[PDB]
Amino acid sequence: GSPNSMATELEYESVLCVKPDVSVYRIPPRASNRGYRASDWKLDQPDWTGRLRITSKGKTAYIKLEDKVSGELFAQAPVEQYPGIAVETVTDSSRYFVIRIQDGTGRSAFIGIGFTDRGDAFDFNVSLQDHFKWVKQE
Amino acid sequence: SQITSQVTGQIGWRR
Repeated sequence: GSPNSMATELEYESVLCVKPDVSVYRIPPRASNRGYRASDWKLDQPDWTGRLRITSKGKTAYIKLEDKVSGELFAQAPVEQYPGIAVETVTDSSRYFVIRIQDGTGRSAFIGIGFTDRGDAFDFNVSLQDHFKWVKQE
Repeated sequence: SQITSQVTGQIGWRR
């Protein structure tokens, strides 16, 4: 389907990754001395689960979260730099992340993420490492 | 609650 606003611009996004099972944390904090630390909030207590998509329109990737049954959009997070505010590693274990999503009303929210596998989360990282390796004046 | 699987940091790694 077409986007809610269109003026014949380059409103595309090219698929980079899919993962079969993913869980989220609507976390309380923003900025602790070490980052976010999953150990501080909800690392065993998700609020939603579904399916992962990652897409990219040029230098910008979009983490898009999908329903496990029908593929319907839960949330989306635009990123133009990695590491950044739009995808961060908690403190260090890349079993988890934190991303900045849109709420779809002209506003944003931060959610933590936890995966079904430690390697599926490390591949969520690598899907963005190999997206930012050829930009960022490298 | 269900389990504890704290984010790594004493080695700070990957695979």
